[PDB]
Amino acid sequence: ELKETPSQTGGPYVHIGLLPKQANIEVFEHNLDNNLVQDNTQGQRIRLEGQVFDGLGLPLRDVLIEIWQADTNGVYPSQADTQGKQVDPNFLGWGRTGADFGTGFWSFNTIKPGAVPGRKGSTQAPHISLIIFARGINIGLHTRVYFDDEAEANAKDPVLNSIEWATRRQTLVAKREERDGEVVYRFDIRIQGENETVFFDI
Amino acid sequence: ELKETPSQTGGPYVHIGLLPKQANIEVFEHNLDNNLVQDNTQGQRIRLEGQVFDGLGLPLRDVLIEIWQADTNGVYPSQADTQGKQVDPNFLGWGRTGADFGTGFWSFNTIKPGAVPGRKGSTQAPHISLIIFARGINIGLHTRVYFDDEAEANAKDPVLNSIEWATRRQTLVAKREERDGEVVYRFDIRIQGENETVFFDI
Amino acid sequence: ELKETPSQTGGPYVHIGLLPKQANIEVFEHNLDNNLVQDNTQGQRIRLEGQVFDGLGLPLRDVLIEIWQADTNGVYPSQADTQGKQVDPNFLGWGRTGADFGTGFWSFNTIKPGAVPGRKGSTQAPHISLIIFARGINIGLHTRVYFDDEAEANAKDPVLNSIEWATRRQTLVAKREERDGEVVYRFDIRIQGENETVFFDI
Amino acid sequence: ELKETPSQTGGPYVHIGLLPKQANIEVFEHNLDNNLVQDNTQGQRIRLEGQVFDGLGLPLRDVLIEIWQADTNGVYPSQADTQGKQVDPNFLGWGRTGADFGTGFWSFNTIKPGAVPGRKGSTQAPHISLIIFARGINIGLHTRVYFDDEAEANAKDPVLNSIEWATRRQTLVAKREERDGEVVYRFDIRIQGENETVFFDI
Amino acid sequence: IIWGAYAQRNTEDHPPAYAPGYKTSVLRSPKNALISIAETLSEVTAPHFSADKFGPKDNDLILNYAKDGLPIGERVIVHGYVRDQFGRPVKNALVEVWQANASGRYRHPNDQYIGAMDPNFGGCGRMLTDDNGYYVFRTIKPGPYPWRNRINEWRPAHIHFSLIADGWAQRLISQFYFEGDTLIDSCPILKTIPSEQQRRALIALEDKSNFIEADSRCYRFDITLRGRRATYFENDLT
Amino acid sequence: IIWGAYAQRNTEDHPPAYAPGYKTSVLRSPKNALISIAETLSEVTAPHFSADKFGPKDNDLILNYAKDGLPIGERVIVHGYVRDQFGRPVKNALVEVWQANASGRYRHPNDQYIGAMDPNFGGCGRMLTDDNGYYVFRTIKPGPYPWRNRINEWRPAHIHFSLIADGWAQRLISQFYFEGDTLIDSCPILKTIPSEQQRRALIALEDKSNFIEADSRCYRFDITLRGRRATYFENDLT
Amino acid sequence: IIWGAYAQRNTEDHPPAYAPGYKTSVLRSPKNALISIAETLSEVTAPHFSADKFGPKDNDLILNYAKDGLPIGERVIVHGYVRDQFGRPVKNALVEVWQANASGRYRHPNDQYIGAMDPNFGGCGRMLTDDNGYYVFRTIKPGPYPWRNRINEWRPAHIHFSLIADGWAQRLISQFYFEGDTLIDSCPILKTIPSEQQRRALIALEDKSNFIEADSRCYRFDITLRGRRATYFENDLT
Amino acid sequence: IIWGAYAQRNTEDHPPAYAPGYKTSVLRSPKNALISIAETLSEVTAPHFSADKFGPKDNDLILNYAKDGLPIGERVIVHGYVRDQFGRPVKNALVEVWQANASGRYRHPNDQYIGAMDPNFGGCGRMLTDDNGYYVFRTIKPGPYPWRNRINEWRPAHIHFSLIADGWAQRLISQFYFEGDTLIDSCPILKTIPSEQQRRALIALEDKSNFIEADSRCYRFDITLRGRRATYFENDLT
Amino acid sequence: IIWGAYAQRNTEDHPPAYAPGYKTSVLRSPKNALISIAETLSEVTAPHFSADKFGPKDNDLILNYAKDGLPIGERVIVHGYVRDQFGRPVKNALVEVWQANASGRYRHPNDQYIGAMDPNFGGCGRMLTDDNGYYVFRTIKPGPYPWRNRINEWRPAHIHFSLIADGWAQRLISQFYFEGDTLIDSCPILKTIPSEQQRRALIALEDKSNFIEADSRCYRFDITLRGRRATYFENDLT
Ligand SMILES: [C-]#N
Ligand SMILES: [C-]#N
Ligand SMILES: [C-]#N
Ligand SMILES: [C-]#N
Ligand SMILES: [C-]#N
Ligand SMILES: [C-]#N
Ligand SMILES: [C-]#N
Ligand SMILES: [C-]#N
Ligand SMILES: [C-]#N
Ligand SMILES: [C-]#N
Ligand SMILES: [C-]#N
Ligand SMILES: [C-]#N
Ligand SMILES: [C-]#N
Ligand SMILES: [Fe+3]
Ligand SMILES: [Fe+3]
Ligand SMILES: [Fe+3]
Ligand SMILES: [Fe+3]
Repeated sequence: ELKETPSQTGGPYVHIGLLPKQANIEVFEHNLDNNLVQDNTQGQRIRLEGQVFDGLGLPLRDVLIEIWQADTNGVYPSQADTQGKQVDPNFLGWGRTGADFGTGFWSFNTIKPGAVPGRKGSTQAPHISLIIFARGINIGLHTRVYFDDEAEANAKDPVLNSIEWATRRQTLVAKREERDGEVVYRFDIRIQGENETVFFDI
Repeated sequence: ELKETPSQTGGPYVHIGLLPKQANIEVFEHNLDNNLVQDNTQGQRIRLEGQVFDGLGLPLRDVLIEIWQADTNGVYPSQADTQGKQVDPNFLGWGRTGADFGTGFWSFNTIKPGAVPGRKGSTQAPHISLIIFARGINIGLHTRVYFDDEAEANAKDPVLNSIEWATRRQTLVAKREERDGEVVYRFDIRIQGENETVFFDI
Repeated sequence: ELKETPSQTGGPYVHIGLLPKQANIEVFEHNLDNNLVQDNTQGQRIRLEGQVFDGLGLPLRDVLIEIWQADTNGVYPSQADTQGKQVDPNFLGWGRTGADFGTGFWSFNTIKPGAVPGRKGSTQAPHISLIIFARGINIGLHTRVYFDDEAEANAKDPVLNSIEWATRRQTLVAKREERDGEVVYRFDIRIQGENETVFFDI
Repeated sequence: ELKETPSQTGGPYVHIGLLPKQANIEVFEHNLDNNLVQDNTQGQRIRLEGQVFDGLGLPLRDVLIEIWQADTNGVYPSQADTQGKQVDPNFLGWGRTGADFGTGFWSFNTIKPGAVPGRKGSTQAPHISLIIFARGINIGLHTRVYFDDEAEANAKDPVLNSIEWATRRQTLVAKREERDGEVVYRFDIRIQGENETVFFDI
Repeated sequence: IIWGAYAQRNTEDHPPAYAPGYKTSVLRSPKNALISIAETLSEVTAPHFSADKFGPKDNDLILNYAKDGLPIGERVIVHGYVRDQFGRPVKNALVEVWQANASGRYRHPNDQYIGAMDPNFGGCGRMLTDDNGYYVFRTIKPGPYPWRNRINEWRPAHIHFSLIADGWAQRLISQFYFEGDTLIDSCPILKTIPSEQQRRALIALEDKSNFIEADSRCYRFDITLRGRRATYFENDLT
Repeated sequence: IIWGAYAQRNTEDHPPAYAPGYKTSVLRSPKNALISIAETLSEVTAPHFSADKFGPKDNDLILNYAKDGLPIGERVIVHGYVRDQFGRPVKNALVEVWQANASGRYRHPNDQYIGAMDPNFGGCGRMLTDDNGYYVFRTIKPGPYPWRNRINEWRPAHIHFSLIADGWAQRLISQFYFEGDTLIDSCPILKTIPSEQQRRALIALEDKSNFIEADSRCYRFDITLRGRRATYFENDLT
Repeated sequence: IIWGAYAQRNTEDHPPAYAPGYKTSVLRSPKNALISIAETLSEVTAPHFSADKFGPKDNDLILNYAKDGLPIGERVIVHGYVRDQFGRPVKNALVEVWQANASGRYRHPNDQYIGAMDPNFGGCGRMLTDDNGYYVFRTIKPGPYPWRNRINEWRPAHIHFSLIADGWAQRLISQFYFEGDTLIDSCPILKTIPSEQQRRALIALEDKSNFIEADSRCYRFDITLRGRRATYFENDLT
Repeated sequence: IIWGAYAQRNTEDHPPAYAPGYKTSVLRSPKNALISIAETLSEVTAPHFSADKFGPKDNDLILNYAKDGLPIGERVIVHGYVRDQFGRPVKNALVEVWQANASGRYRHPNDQYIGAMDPNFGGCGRMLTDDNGYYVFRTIKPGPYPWRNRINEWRPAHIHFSLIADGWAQRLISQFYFEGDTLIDSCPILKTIPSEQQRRALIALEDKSNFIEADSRCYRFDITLRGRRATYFENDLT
Repeated sequence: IIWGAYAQRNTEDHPPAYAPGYKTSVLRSPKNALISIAETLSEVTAPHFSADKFGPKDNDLILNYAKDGLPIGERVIVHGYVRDQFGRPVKNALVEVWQANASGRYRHPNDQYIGAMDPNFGGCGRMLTDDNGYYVFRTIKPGPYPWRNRINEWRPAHIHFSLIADGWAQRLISQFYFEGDTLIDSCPILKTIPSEQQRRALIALEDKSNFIEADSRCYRFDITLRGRRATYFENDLT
């Protein structure tokens, strides 16, 4: 048996390779981005935004974020999904974005995911898997984003209930807002200190 | 090539060897102290005072402090100074003092230093290099003292701007005061915790 | 990665295994020989003959020779040929022969090969790849046979021009002759000494 | 005691570093060359020319040559010269040149050197020390150039007489010629084969 | 074959989150331990990227950004295999790479190193592994990068890489170095990795037999990802 | 897969052309160095031999020449695999072998050794490797051969072999010996090979589990040929 | 010679700031990493101390405090050289030393150890290195000091020393011990130093040939400070 | 001091003239042995080059040819000492160096390697050693050079150097390589040198303490030339 | 610098006075132990010999006694350095040497060995060390000397030497031998020396690089004398 290749930080210039556009590099015709909603994508459009703060309470202006989620019916656009259901044919389920060099804000245009089956016939509350990479971070940090308007589902969520420190569970719940006619979930990540965001080893 | 002799704490009784007087030991005729201002020393006299706090917010009553600074025209009384200018002949530019065993306050009677040339034709804001030794401190801690009445110079200072966490820069700025007709700069050092003072590896 | 099996001389009795007939051994029904021209083989018939001389100028009477060449249109009867052209279906392109035990002369009955594509869109002059094995020779020696009636093509040949010692290039050109109505190219090989034949590491 | 740094070939592109001009590289204001005769240089001007041939009898078109000689009175422009005599103040005594990329000819414009003292009160015949570097040559080859119009001096020369194979001595004697009113000594060097030039280990 | 969950990540084969020797990690590392969870469909699934979206020069860093001419530097080919810890090949995995140029200069706005920019070099490429888990790209060997950890810190020459494969749990980003580089033994980032055998797992090996004469050198570099266990009894994943 | 050229032959893994210890090589070795060339279609192609031309006993040296009875000597089977340096099997390669008889006598007009001729033994065979690069023939173990290099020179027992495969560049002729033969350590021909590991690459190993009871012994011998590199960028072969 | 900046301090050759084994360091160590800066005139300069200010007995701890008689204890001379990392001698550097007496008692108000005070011993001295970087002082060998880290902690015999030389960046304070002292292997303070070779760099060696008969023993102890690099191209220090 | 002759060159510490592994040496090597001679004034003397002739950027390969900008590549400083075999420094010796650029491309008409030319890099420099035999120049680290010995031959990265010192007998031209370069172990030219210790005498060592932060790396490389013996009895040189 | 006394002679680095293996020492060795004393001016002072008194051939044993021709034997040069135990050179020290001739015959009335006398060889020389403590003389290599300790005793080839330097306490007389001489391992006189390292301190080393072609060989031999300690406190010498 072989050992997993060891992780290393994404580095300060991580944008060159994963978000060329943000680094003013036009080399690829098709660029991967933070927009998971296509023309015929099903579900309610939502905007996921926030910031990432270090131990001093300062936003990281060089962090890279990616998300992985199921479609509106809780089916993953992945061959590994064994639900036997047909997935939204116009949904990649993944996206990537970088914090703004000036303000530090990041965001994704996506769809609110449907409930996904849990282990042993349970049901997971709607959630988006999120990972962050950046200078100073030796291994990508895994976390989940739940929605505050799904209070009843969250209370019965297996993963949230596997966190024995009930106080920390709230750090995984994004807050709903409505700029105009658009739904926006605010999710700030705190890597260190008080209200430190929960990170998982998946 | 040889390796630098490894550092060790100054120890709890560091006064015996570096400030005999404070330990009631009269062995030297000429004792080194915290008074850098001589009769014919040029520049505006100033008093630098403060305290050193540990991680609990308690002052160290056994800490030893030394400072190194340029004269009023920004020239160092050192053969290593390559400015080609003549230095104040009545200025050592260095001093040593210990915190008070009871209160914890320390102080120096010196002169406000003039601006010193930076690297690549830049200009450093007026500053005093300071180092602290004490029980519990394995290697002398280096820091700098800037003055709050030099706001414009500080904003353009190379070293201060090399600190990416803008919030920490203020920890290096002493506050001006005026007991009677004397100018006093208050500079407290916090080794650990919130508002932790910035320390350099020079 | 593995290393190539090391070479060894073909030995003095190399005929037993590669030319049984010449050693008076009838064991195989179908014997490989020096006649590459079949009934329906296309191209002008030619006879290639010569001798192999050692360092003393004496012919080797125990040498074994093999040739590899393209058909009349410069296509190799090999699956490795990527020209996309159809090859002469009645041409093996290979042959084997031994020097005569008494005189030392060797010969092949074949066809004059057509030009073969070179590297980077170039064109190689018509040639026959030849290799010799024998007692005293630790590794088969590779060489090429060009024709003197192809002066213009030879001058532009990539391989011939890759020999910086212009004087040695002539050692690879066979001389045309005509016994009666047959074309014969005389090609003598000199392993050592003056006019030493050029040998390649292919 | 330390060992001499091991030698390595000068390489095929040796001109870049030792004769930039010949490689079309203008980087130095003052370039070292093959002209040892200055305006006020004493002695009879002479031209030294020739070619360098490899084992095939072909001229090396990438060889580099340097010479070292005494002035017209047999004194070396070197602090190591212990003759106690004053040397020609307008003579470097050294020069460098490269064979022509096309023809292979090399040449120097210099002065015919005067006799130099030998070991144990002897007298050396007039000579020029010469060394050659080039691709394929692992260590610079040392040789000497004597003049055929100095037959009487050459016969008594210590170095020439230290060559027990009398036949090889002639390989070190250049032949005098006269284009118009100029004296030219032809000196061809044969690295390998018949009439192979004598090389010294100095 | 009915697949279960990915084998547990071995935390001892990876650098810790907090590594004082690597300064910027002091404020960007959680003080709380990671919460380990049992996997669900979310962790065992991942996106699929169609080959149709990839340009013909996406894996050729020597030419995908060349404008007036070729990039200045050492032409090198890098190839290898991507397998899971159980030796199974990882098919159609997205491999993205990026690096500095021959001067050790990154084509990034925040890079002010005096090393010279190369107008003909971009520094990024990508590709999908084939059915055997094989991958291959071409580039210019990057020069070491001077940075500010301790004032005179230098990263050995390195190429950044990222993989998105079959399971989200396999998501990995790392860096590989070149055999022989002396800076490897003094780099604080490479030293965050606990064991010596793991550090060597990040070194690309010179592959001399695969050099292309008068053209390019070649380095071999294999990648190992986490693997799934098969299930033969209860299947609680769902 | 688009193939490029065969990897460069490693001259250090082969005997030099000039080897004074092997006398006859003194006059049959070029004084000039070999001129290395970049490969073309001529070097990467080779002939194909159809199996239809091979007789049923071509790989059976015990019976392909037997007239009145069986050859006298040690019945042995020799088998193994032919691969290229990259481990790929070499399919349908022509393998020809020849040897002396049990007395160390070759059935060749120029052989006058007093060792006795065997009227039922020829000494030559041939065969094509299968799809796995496997080959197998049967023969009589050859006896050592006394020869005139130094007056009392003796070749250890050996079987000559030749291969013609996919590329002309792979053309190879050599000899293999039998494990344990003491003459191996004193043979001038085997000593022309520079390294000890390469010399051992010519020794057939006893394969006891594949002996056929009350019949024949068996030796295992694998052969490695030069291999082609695959091309993923410019293809200048043409 | 135009001097540049001092070579970077090698943090791995020094104890870390946070060392739990040394209790008082837990609250007196920054949680933030040190910010490394490029040197300026401030860091490369330092004060000069004239020899005129030094008394004749400043480097003689046996007599500079003697009142009614001589101190009780082992008469020992300590000498050595102060060099920079590049082997250059450090001239006219201020070397200050202090220590406990033969009982292991410090003449300090905060010391209540039952070890007996010596009315004829002060415990402090100072001196300037000569042009060869040589220094020499005389003292009484200090006795081990019992202290409260863990309840039964004992510092091996030691002498504290401090140096102010040519550059502020060289400012250093440390301690040296005596060869053979068994307490050396169990001291938490000495163990804050990462490597064994560096720990031994703090041990004064017995120098038997320099003992003064019927008078004093002698220990040799050399000190290495950071050194400046010379500049041959751009000089950005200013 | 009255000087005699230079010590005899030790032929075993140098490559032989004839080295078949290095092809071009086969026709450019004398078949006759070198004739050793006793030295005279001709062999113990050499020319003197005044510093007045050297431009200010002659030892700076990064800037002496820069036109529109800086050369692309790894900024490195190389320095060291030139001594004679007896350890005496070699003063005012002419040191000339040349090399290929970061692509492994030489600015020479006969170089057609596809490696890219750098319009801002020339590849040659020179300098005189000081009174301590010290030398220092700046350049771009050269890339390996593919060449035709065997078809896929590659020179490790290297810088050519030449010295003209006090005696003609010391005339020397060689090449030095960089620590860690893997091509060093397979180069036919470096292998012409008989001993391993001598091969390592041509490797420039990484000198980390002399790196210039955010600017250049540094390599240390010392050179040893033949030395003269002093005479105390008969002086037959003249 | 104010000098004190010479360091104590280390009796363990010298042969004892009583050594039964060396017969004549049995009656010429004190039975009482030596009385050690503290040095005074008498022990730290010594005479000075002006160079004006030395003839030009005093250090040339090959010519200082030659009458009709040259001595018969091996022409050898011997040179080296005289230092004190602290490495300081010993300047203007008087070095006197004497020896037997090439036959192993001493030009002394009490020598009746059948070895042949050389009318052109005297066997004695002298010289003063220069400012670097360097010395050099020329001679004929002495042949071994048969003597009567045990009946068949043989002294290895040896040269006797004596030194008078700066202090009377340094007065020393000894013998040195030549590297490789087999008699060295069986000589009773050399065995009176306790340690092997000290025995080797008496062996002159072949110095091949300093051989003078077609003339003389050369041996290197350094001598170490006792050294003075410097005083920094009380100076009781007076
Ligand atoms: C690198 N970032
Ligand atoms: C870069 N890391
Ligand atoms: C100790 N203080
Ligand atoms: C004490 N320290
Ligand atoms: C065997 N021939
Ligand atoms: C047989 N050879
Ligand atoms: C390189 N020549
Ligand atoms: C390049 N030699
Ligand atoms: C990257 N540094
Ligand atoms: C076969 N001999
Ligand atoms: C100190 N203790
Ligand atoms: C250079 N080759
Ligand atoms: C002497 N004997
Ligand atoms: Fe990076
Ligand atoms: Fe203490
Ligand atoms: Fe045979
Ligand atoms: Fe080169």
